Amino acid sequence: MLRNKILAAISQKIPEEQKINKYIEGLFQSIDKNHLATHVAKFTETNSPGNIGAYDILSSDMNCGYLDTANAGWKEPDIVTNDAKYKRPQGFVAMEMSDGRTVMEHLQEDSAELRHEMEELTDKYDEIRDGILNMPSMQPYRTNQFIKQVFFPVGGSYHLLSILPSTVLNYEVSDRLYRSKIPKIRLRLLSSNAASTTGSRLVSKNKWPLVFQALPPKFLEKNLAKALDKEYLLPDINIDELEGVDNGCLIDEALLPLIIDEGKRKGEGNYRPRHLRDERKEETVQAFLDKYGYCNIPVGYEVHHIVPLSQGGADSIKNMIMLSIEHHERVTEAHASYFK
Amino acid sequence: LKSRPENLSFARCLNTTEAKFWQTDFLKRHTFKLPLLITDKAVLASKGHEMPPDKLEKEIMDPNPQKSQSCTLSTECDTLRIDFGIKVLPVKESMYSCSDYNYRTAIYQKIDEYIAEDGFLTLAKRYVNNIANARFLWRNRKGAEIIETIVTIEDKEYPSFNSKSFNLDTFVEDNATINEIAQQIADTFAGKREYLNIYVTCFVKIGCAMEVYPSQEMTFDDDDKGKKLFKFEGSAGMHSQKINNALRTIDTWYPDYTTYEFPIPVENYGAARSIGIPFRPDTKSFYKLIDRMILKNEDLPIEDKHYVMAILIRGGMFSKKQEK
Amino acid sequence: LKSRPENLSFARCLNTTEAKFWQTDFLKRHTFKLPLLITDKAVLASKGHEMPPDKLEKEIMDPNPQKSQSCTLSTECDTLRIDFGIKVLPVKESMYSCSDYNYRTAIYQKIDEYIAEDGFLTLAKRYVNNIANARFLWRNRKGAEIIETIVTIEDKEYPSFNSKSFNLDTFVEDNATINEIAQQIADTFAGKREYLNIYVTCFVKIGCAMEVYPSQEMTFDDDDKGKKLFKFEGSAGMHSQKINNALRTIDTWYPDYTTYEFPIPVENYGAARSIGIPFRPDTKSFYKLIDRMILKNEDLPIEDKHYVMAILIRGGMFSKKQE
Amino acid sequence: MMKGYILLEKVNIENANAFNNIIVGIPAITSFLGFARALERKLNAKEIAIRINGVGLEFHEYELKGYKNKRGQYVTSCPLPGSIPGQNEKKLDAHIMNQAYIDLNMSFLLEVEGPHVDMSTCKSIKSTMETLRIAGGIIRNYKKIRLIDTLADIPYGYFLTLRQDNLNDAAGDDMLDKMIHALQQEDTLVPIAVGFKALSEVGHVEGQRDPEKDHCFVESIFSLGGFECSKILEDINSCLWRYKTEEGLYLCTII
Repeated sequence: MLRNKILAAISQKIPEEQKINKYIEGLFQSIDKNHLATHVAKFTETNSPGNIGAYDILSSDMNCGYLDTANAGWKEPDIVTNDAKYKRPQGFVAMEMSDGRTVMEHLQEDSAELRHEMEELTDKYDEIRDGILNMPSMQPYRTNQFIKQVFFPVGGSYHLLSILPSTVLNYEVSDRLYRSKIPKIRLRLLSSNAASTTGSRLVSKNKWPLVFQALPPKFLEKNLAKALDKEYLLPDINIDELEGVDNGCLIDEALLPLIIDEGKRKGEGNYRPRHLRDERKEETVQAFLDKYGYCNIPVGYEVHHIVPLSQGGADSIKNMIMLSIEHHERVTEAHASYFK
Repeated sequence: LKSRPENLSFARCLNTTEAKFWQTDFLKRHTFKLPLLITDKAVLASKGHEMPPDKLEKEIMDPNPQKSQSCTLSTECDTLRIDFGIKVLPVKESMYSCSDYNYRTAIYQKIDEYIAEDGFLTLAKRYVNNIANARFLWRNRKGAEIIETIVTIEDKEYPSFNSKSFNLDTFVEDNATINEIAQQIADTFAGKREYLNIYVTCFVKIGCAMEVYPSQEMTFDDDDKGKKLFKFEGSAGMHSQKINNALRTIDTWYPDYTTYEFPIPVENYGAARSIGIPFRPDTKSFYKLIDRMILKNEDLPIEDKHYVMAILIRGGMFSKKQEK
Repeated sequence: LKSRPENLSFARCLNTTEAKFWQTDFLKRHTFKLPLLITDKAVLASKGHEMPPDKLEKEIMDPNPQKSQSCTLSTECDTLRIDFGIKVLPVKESMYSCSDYNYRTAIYQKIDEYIAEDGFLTLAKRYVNNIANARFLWRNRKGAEIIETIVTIEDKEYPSFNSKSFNLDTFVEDNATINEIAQQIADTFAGKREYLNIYVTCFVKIGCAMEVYPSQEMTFDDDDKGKKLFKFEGSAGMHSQKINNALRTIDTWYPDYTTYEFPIPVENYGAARSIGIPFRPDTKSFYKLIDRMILKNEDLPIEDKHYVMAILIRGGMFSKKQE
Repeated sequence: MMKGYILLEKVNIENANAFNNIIVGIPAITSFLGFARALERKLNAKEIAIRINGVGLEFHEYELKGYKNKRGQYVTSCPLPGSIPGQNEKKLDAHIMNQAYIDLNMSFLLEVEGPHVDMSTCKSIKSTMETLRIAGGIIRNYKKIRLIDTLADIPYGYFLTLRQDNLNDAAGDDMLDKMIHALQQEDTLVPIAVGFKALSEVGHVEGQRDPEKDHCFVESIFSLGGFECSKILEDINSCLWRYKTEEGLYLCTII
């Protein structure tokens, strides 16, 4: 019944025998182009020229505290070609016969039942089986601008590292998470044509994988309230580093435009009501004269916060500077005129 | 020198953050602001799309349930507020990868010749002009009553603008604030500084309970094709690449400019996603222009140098054609 | 010009906002207003739907619990107040996306020809007529004693209307306030202005503790089962597109109009769900009409120009299947 | 040659690369270590002559670029692709590759070695810090830079610590089954890429970014991790990620 599947795989106006022969010609022409791999390139970017893979077949350490390829329970190596034109054998390897068995199990075991179809339809089956059983592996020759390259410090020097993905590990993760209860992320964004042009067969079979979710705990997500409350405001100008501050005594009148500009440009659009407003406590004021070396408030001088408390000011030591009895009124009137 | 290096890669010299949307009243725009939220919406429409005659005669009068999202003002505010920021980085230090060495030396020498010749003032003026006329509002600019834009650099507050008076087609090179800001931008592009930080706040008056248009996200899902709007920490906003596209719409030097007469953004081939036809197909593309600038070392008119520097400001992957 | 552009699209030139519901008294309607909230409700009905006889023989007398919502006036307020607004934008500066430049130039030329020919007066008059007769009340129009509607532009408050006297089948052209407002609307549509803002407030008298009918939300299979009403800022209200469907019920130029003799909302294919009969299937469809206006450059009667401009006011996705 | 600690407090990063081979979410620790090494190189180009020993990460806020589904899962977004170099440069619409982006509000604890470490180093690091990207994400703002010694002056947050013991003693025939069983029985651990394998022989290759360095292919390896509060930390040296190179291994470890 394989002849019906072969005829269905061809969509043309030619008769039955020519529709059969096109499949055989395509197979006989495209055996040599295809290869087998586990870490093929062109998965992170379809524009990478050529075919680059690794085909790592090693032992499972099972004692190291990490995960890689030939360390998980993957069983099927990936089949990848260089061009989507030579993709016919990658669909030929996934064909269903009478009962529930793929053509691999009849292929490397030399089952005669499959041999009936491939010896009655045509006579090239032995060479095709020889070509597809022992199959050329990858050597990751050359690199392009699309493969990610990074620098890693090795001792006193640096090493250039070229990163390649893992198709088989991705497929295994996809199915294992499919039959599980882990949160997971689907991540369906790959088109069918892009998956076809990637060149492999696992991505064609599974274009939308299943991905581990690696996120911080649930109470760390940004939401409306966390951005809404935020925190109080402090000036970017430190009193001790300015000229004419007299350790807490403004003298020069040229600082007044700077003070009112710093008050206006920082408190703009940050009004909050008295319910959300900060409280001007007494120990924060007193600690200022304690640190600066004063026992009591100087005569003719008052405490004025550079950032207004009505516009989200902070009740911290770094928020006010003492000013003259007149300049306090001037700053207050200017701020009242600007806001209200 | 024969060709471009196998691995050449720059960065973006004008980084922009994601905008945020706030609503307030115009008379009290300098005091308080309120959050703007995005609501869901369901509609029942008809089959208005074009159909083949059999499908049309079958489904002519069927209902159509659809899902969408919408953002709108309240009944007590009539002003939308947008706050964001820009970071400017030097061009010479913006190159991230160059496999060849002589090509890097030639690039540095040509950039030195350009800064000694002009000094990045023209592109800075054009960028601050695209800032001043509020081109980044996109669909929010239509139907506006008053558009006010202010610019803050470090700790100095520049006088406010008025984007309504500015034309969206010409360019102004005599505004004092424009030249003052463009001087700092050209200095930061030059390399005299090390970075620049600009803070932009825009007020637009559209009326009470009107509609705003935040960025629409690109998503793929099963059994859900509705419109999804960009939420930024709960509030609405705009994508960084949406704002960056509006800023770099300064290219008025493409062929047949005197016919169409509108500026376009700067791409490698001069292609904008509103005409469907590239304005610089083969003979004015960036690749051959930078080939003739570097490999042949042939001098070019100042317009081509402006276009090449504008491409270099945006950044990309200007490597040679890769081989297998 | 051989075909339509592959990315042709339009915006809408009549932006309508959500309505809000208030309740007050008719003798004090200029002094105070009160919010109108939506209340939950649960009912115990009977299995009254049509059933096969086998099920009918076994569960004819079963109860049926159901959930719903209702919005009614209080016992001391008899007047329903509806507030909303419209923003008007120029037609020429509303074409969102288009690939071919020649198509844009042709569209601009045809729009300029229509502006110089008619001046957007007919459609503006019909829109302010649909505003005047209070078609947007929908089910709230039935059984009302006094319905009044005022229109405010900037600060000029125009004299009140009386929508009861206005028939819902004919369009008048001689009202002073209607023509005065339609003049500004036509000027904004043509491009002589750049934007217009109009605010509409409607008072409906129905009686104490009566029922109002806000818009009903649409729910899918995954959502909870039951009737859900539309809430806007806590109070009840109406959808923007529900109001916009009533405003654009101006199409009286379809074929077989004399047989039925009533306007229909301006649709692409002329479909009307009130009577369930399509009215512009093939010949007078918008797709076929605009293919003769632009591609063939064939002049049309003024009725087709009216319908085409009315469609272009609404806007939509007039794309093409990649020719 | 004094050794202290430098805290970069409350750095906001947007559009950081949140994708791996089979991991979506928290970026690889190699990105943060590379950011630290790039900062060290940029400082040493300014004649500061100091080196970084260990990096500690403190997560405060995070957000995934996308939206939560009605059922509860996340669906991610992506920017509209521009002009991909190579074939179809002139095409108006380009192909779409797998990508994910994240938003972080994170603090960094750094251990330094060098002469006269004082506030001048803080001023220099403030001047030179606003020029780099964290895992490909642009830095929007930052609270401050502080010089600290003990664990008392530490803001509230959660540190990422390597926990390979839970992965080791899990039940399962192979490593992936052990990982999924450990994640099944414990709902707090998360999988993070930690380093790189080799699967290749070193040498010189054509087309590299810099054709002078030793080139070798790699593959990201994945392990487990967890979160714990600041006050629960015993010693300040326990949460300090550092490099570890071996014959064919390029990993990062908490030890």
